[PDB]
Amino acid sequence: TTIMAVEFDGGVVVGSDSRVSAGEAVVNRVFDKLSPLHQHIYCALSGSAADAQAIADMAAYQLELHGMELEEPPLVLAAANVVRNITYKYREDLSAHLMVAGWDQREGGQVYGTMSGMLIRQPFAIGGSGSTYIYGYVDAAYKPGMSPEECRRFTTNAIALAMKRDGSSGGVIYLATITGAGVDHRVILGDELPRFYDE
Amino acid sequence: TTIMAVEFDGGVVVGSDSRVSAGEAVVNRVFDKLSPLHQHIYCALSGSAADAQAIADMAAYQLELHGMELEEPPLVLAAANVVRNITYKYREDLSAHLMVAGWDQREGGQVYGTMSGMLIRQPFAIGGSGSTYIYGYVDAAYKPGMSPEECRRFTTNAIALAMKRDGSSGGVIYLATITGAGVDHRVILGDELPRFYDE
Amino acid sequence: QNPMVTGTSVLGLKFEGGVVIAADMLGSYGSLARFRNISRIMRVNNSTMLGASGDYADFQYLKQVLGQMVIDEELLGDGHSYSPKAIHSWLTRAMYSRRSKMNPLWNTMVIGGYADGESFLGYVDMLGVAYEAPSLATGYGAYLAQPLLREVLEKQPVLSQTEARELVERCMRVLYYRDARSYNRFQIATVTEKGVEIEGPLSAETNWDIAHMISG
Amino acid sequence: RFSPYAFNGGTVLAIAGEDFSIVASDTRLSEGFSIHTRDSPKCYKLTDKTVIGCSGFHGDCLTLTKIIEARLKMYKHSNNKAMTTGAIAAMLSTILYSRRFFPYYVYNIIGGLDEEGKGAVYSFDPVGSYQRDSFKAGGSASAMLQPLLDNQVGFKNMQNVEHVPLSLDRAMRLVKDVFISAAERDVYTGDALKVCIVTKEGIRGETVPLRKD
Amino acid sequence: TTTLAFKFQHGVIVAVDSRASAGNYIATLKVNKVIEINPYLLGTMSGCAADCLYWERLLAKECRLYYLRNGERISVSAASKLLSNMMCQYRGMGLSMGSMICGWDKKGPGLYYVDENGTRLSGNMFSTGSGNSHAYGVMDSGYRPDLSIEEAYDLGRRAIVHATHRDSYSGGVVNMYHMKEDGWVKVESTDVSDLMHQYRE
Amino acid sequence: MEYLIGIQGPDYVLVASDRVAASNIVQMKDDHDKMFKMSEKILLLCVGEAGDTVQFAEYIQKNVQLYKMRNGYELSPTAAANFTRRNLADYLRSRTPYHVNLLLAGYDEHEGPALYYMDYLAALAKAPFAAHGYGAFLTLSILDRYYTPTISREKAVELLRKCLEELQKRFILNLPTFSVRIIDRNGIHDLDNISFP
Amino acid sequence: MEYLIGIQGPDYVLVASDRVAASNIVQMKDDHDKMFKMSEKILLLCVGEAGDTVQFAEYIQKNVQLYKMRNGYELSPTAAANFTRRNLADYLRSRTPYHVNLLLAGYDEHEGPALYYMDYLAALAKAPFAAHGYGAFLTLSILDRYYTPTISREKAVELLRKCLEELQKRFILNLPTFSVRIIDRNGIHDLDNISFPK
Amino acid sequence: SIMSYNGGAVMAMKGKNCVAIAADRRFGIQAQMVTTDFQKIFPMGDRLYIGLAGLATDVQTVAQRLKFRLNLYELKEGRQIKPYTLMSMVANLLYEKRFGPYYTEPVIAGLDPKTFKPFICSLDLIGCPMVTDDFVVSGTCTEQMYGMCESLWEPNMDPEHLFETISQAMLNAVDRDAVSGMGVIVHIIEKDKITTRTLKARMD
Amino acid sequence: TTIAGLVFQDGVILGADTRATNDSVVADKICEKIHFIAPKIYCCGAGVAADAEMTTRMAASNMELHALSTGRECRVATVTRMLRQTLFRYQGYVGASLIVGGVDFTGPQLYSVHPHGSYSRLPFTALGSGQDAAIAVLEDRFQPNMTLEAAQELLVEAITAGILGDLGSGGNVDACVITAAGAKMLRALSSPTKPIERSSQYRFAPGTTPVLSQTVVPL
Amino acid sequence: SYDRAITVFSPDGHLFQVEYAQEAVKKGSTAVGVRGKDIVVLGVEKKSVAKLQDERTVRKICALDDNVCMAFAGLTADARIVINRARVECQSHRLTVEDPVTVEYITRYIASLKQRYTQSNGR
Repeated sequence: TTIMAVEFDGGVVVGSDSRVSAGEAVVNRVFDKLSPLHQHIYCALSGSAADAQAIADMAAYQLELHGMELEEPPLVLAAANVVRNITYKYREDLSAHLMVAGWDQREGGQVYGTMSGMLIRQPFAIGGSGSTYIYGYVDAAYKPGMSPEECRRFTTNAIALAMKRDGSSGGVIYLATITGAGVDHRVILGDELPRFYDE
Repeated sequence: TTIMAVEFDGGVVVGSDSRVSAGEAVVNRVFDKLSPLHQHIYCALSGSAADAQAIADMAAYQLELHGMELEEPPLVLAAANVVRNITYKYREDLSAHLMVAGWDQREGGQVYGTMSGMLIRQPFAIGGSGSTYIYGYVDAAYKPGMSPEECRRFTTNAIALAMKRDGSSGGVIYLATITGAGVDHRVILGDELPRFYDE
Repeated sequence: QNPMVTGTSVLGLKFEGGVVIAADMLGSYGSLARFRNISRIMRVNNSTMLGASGDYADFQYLKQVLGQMVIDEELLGDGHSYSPKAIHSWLTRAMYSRRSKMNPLWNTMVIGGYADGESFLGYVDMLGVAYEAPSLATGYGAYLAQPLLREVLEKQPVLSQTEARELVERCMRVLYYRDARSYNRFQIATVTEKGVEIEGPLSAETNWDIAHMISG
Repeated sequence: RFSPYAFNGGTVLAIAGEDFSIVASDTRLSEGFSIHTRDSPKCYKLTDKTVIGCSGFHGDCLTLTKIIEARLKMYKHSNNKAMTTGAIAAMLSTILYSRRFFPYYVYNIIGGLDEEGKGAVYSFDPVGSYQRDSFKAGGSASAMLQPLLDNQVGFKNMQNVEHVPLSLDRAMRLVKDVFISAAERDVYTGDALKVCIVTKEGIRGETVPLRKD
Repeated sequence: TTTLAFKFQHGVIVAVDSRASAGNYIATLKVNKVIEINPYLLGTMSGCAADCLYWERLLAKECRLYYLRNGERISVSAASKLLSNMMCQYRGMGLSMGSMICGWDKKGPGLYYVDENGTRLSGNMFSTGSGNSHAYGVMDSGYRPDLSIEEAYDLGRRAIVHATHRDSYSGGVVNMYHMKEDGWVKVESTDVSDLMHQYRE
Repeated sequence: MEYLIGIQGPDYVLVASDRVAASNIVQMKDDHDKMFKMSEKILLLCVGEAGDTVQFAEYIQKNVQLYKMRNGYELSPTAAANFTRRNLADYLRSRTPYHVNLLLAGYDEHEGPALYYMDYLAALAKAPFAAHGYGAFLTLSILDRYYTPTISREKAVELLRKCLEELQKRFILNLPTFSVRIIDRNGIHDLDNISFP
Repeated sequence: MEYLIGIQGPDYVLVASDRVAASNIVQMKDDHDKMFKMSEKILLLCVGEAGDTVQFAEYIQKNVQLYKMRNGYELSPTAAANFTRRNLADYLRSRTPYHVNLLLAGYDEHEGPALYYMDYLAALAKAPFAAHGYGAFLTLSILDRYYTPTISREKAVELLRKCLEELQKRFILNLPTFSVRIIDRNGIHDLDNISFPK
Repeated sequence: SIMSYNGGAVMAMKGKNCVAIAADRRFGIQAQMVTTDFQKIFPMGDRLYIGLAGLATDVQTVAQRLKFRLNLYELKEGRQIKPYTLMSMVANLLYEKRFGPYYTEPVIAGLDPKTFKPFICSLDLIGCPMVTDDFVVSGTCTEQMYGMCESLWEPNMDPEHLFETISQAMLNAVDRDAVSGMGVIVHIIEKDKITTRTLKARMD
Repeated sequence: TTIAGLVFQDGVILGADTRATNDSVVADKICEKIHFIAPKIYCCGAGVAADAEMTTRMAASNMELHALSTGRECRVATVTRMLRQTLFRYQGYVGASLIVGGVDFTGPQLYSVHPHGSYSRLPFTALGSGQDAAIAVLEDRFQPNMTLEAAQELLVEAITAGILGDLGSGGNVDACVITAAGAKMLRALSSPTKPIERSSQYRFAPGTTPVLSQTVVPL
Repeated sequence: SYDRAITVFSPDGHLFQVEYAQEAVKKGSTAVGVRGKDIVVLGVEKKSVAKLQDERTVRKICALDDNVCMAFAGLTADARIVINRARVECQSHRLTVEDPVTVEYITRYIASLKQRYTQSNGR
């Protein structure tokens, strides 16, 4: 369970891992944890897979009903608030944790950590049990003002480093990049994963 | 509790954190965790600080006699079996886990993780609660056969970022570098801690 | 309920015609120090302010409720403002109902305020303990900075902004040493007759020379 | 996890003289072995003749204080009269039982003048029982103050000694010295002493210092 | 804490002590356990002190309600009957109350025992409380169905004396209440300690 | 643990209840009658947790009294236990589960005298004789030896003394005083209370 | 629970006990003898766990007989108590602590009759009367009423039955069969075992 | 808990040239008492006495062990033991059992076997030596016994004020403790004599 | 219980208070804490009271053995090694906590002994319940190699924290100063509690106690 | 649901709805009753059926309890609801109080229902 988000000038980059693990026996090793909140707005699931999927559709609904009323995509801040208001409400019976990121025609690329039901604005956010060991790598490698390709470098390498140590994180990477033009998708295969020091 | 040991040809770099915490409170903000077992043999204390110090004297005791019989300082691997055989017997009573390092006229620099009464050799070894967060960090910047001063900086960089990320660790950096002509001792002030990403 | 974003010590002290409040910018998840940039202090109208400890998540929810309540009086234009008392009174009563419902918001909050030359400072607890003291601390700061404050308050009960903030600079300097969950970044919020003035992030110069004195 | 209440210490003792009632308690408020503040008055005046201290968990004291005053002034405007010292007793007793399944942890001692002008003391308990007595105590030091109460006021365990009705001068000597003795040996009492005395004219309140530790 | 009462041809005598303690520490020596309901109805106290106060005062309201309703001066059996109902509502919620019901009606000086679960028991001779076991022995040695009112008090005094003597939780001073047709009367409030020298020698 | 016992003859139903109500080491009321009357020809005997006996018995008792007023006739013994079982089963899973073990006796112009056994889980059974409590061990085994379908009601009580005396001899708890009643087409007939002077 | 009682008179000590031993819901044997003869002028009773009574009694009983052989004269009641206590307190810290409630009776050549009280906590208390078990709740209040240090032995037997029959009138256990033995200047004598003609 | 299980209490106060020691006579298990004949104060010899409280199990057990080790030291030296020497004897007898602790709270009082000097002390389950020039209190009523002794104590007291003070304490103290009771025995060591007086106390 | 110490240029200082309690009430106000081991060596206890008592005695008993046999000065760190080796045999089950300081031939050595056997070398530390407040003063205002006079005045204000800041500490403060010249002891250096007075006195004449029975045994 | 006032006042103050209710009372069959010395006796006339009806359902003299009985004259419709719910009160009173029912106690609870039905919404 590893999710990642990085902010830059024109937009944000959101990575994810495909391993869905419960216990020591993998349940489903191939899955796409990216759940669209909207065409221009996405979220990153974490924690319990089943409980997180329900909040995604309950958020993608309330956001869609508000979207067509003004005929404009809601602000990224409005997306994090809906995720927070739903999370914090049921947070006692739901252990799911989410990561909200998106782009708008005003503010631009934004990332808001919803973890545990709080709200925070960060240039980069990590979550899950696999991200616990990447706190060291994210500090030295990250520098502001990186291009989307340079961001995907820092994004993929940090996730390719994550899934090695964590037992509950693995599989392939699903990337999403939202800019003024549109949405991009990149899938990094196990052999396509950048390989690090294994000794 | 954050301890770090890195091997290279000319010697070993053994780092440690000065902060020792009892529960949520700090025992002593500056406490030296490096206790020599033998002349050139040193030990990295972790787990329970008390039990680790009692093992240090029982080790050093047995090393005295056995060191006087050969008229030669016992090899690093010899002290590894000493600490382990005492740890494996008391493993239920003694919960402390030690990281053994040292240098000898034959094998050279050797670091042996004794955690849970086992025996292994590694290019670099780390232990404690705060050593977890630096896994991916060191893995990106680690290269075989780095220069000793940069190895001293590599351990200085790692632990420094661990103390900021770990709430249970902190204080000042210790540096133990063993050579053929002696042993180096370094204490880095809190003002001289390597500065990493602040935000 | 869960280990969610636990906070740190919260320090405050009265002075002449104002209140000094200081808190670290570090959020802490479990034993890990995770979020090193967060906003602990909120400005409430001109004369009042709030800062908290414990769960930062549950705070933002109650932090948001205050904002909507302040809007109610601002829309009226009645010519009045919320006093630090009433806010401290509403907060104690609002957090109280959380205990009777067995779902308490887990926090420790401090309210600074300035009313007609009399600066009010107050303290609340999750369980509802509330009082007024010239020096207030939270967590292990109550075991460290609190006796240091009361040592100076005996000789200098009346203080200005000069020595107050300068003493607070020395208060959090100890919080590095004996408080493991503290962090370098901190905020200094001062409430005066001109309203709340919140300075940006600051650091502290410390002396570690005790390390080199061990080998002696 | 979560504890519904924690023992905060504190001590409240109220003695009712012939025509007067004296109520004195410290200002020391603590949590476990940790001290909050040295000024935390327990005694809370309600009406002219009614002042009540509450010894126990301090947060539950404020909620009762507000609910009481909420019923007090509601009684006033509706009933066009103030509540007597004896009337507040049975009122708060019914207030405590409504919460019986979530018991308030406090020791409530009512004091003031009755309809006849005599000093009245009503001691409560967290479950809501009530009784009237000449002298009551509360808190942690309440156990240590009883022999001195059974001596000066009680006159028990002496051989042919005249029983004098207690006086204000003796009370100021008694009530202070028993606290001076209690604050020494008991850790939860000290740092100050406040005294609330109510006569037919009104309240008379003064503060006398105790040992700082 | 000891509460005992017993029914006999001349009415009922209620004998309790004054000491109600919290743990090993004595709360107050002078605590009055016996509670007033009506001129002809007298209540008791056992276990939780507040549960006896509230419910018997609520029953005192119920005793007034029906009396303000049908003015029939409700019977003693119906009293404990109404008390049993209201207690069975919260049964299982943690209410622990021992108590007794004393009164006089057309049937006679009715005596009833009420438990926490709503158990309603009439009878000639009762007892309850912590140290009640010490009361049964001394009270059951000899019996006269028709009691002489004086020696009847002595049988009630000597009971409480040796009862509170063995029990650490029973003590304080003696409380004694006789029952009569029109209304009950309080016999005496007497120290337990000074009653020993009589029986001791 | 109070003790109930009952025996159904061809023309009669013999029931016996211990009169002792005790708490801890003392007997509260030793003569207290546990036998309750549902209707003229139908009684009920209950044993279990103290408050559950008294309280729950009034439910079945008062509600059957309401039936006779509407239709002009009493319930049958079969309808009795039925109405008793469902009400006890509906309240079994409720917030306040009742602990009671009851024997239901009654007479009918066709089914004759009837005896129905019921546990604390409201499991109905039709047996010639049954008992409750720990005393059922020391007693019902004796009845298995000496019982016959043709037994007269006179030898019934004569036989019951053999089972009751074992309670004073081997069985630990006192239970000095016993109540005895019998029901037939002529209605309830009370009998002597067996005591051991 | 089984019940013990004893009374010390000026020239005598009278002891009485229930002979019924029970397990589960039934009473197995009503003739079980609690009263044990330690020596000529000394006699012992006990109550406790079913197996520890007879087990621990013979040890204290026969060890006194070994002393009587060496010096030729039997122990005094006072010496038997402190020798019983210290031996009973030693078994507490072992793996099998004995549950014991006992009454020690004997006739000294000087002090005359003596009665001693001990419990499973091994606490020796010299008292003219004592009780054990659940009956100590329903009985000892009767003794303080009718007892005097000058009481005659025949008044004791009378008042004894008044204390004993209380168990069937109130206490839940039957315990019909009782036993009676007494010690005096002439040593151990026996009296008719108290029964209850129901 | 276990300390308050079997009850008991003891008090000792030191005067000018004399010292007094007192303890309650009540003995019994929890709610039900037994008898007043349990003795909590035992003679240690001339001008030396010891009180005991807590669980009466080890009270009488430690006692017989005290005189045991004492009778050895009595004959081995030509002169009798001092109270300050006995204090460590009781502390060491309790400490060897530290891992299976005895339950008691010993209190020692007496005079210097040389001439006039009084001495008192108090201990606990751990047996920490504590020397006070005023008084020592031990028992389940200890909290109540600090109240009177703080007020009543005087810098210098004759045998008169000695007997008066400590007696008023115990009589007032026990009143609030339901566990302690049933009379108090008072011992006073004078220069040329020693007295024992049984107090008339509340019966409860 | 609050105990603390510091090292100055010419030696060491060990502060302590006199308060002893049983976690509800004060057992003794004047009860001593600092003990005597060797002529130049002192120590103080914390945690469980008596567990420090016998531990220091058995440690000091081995000193006079060691001392008289060697005829040499007593080594500071030797006393520290005795304790923890004795405490580790109990696996930290003993709640005793100690501070060891003194003067040897080399120089001032101040240690601290934790219950589980952990030990540390350091200029200053505090133990007990009120250790927190007492540490705060020693952290900020400490200076390297302080003068004895400034070191004593720092100890005064030091324990003021643990006294005024914690309930489990109080009474008076007995200063302990050790130099190379010999041993020195002080008692009640500071009196933080002024109200030692009382407004009422109870003194009863002989005959006010209703005594029942009496007996007199002359010596 | 159906919520409105049914019975309302008039310019002369009298109740239209209630007077028409007592009119239907007089339109019913004639029933009588008296309070005897040691007994009570009730009676009601029977409209003469011709060789058809069964007298079980036609009987207008009922019994609420062993202590108290009743008779009714008016619309047979509303009579059976009162008889049923009054017998419920008779058993509920014995369920609440061990003492038997009182004629005055049961009577007031009966007429109190008709007062509720008058002032209740939609009734």
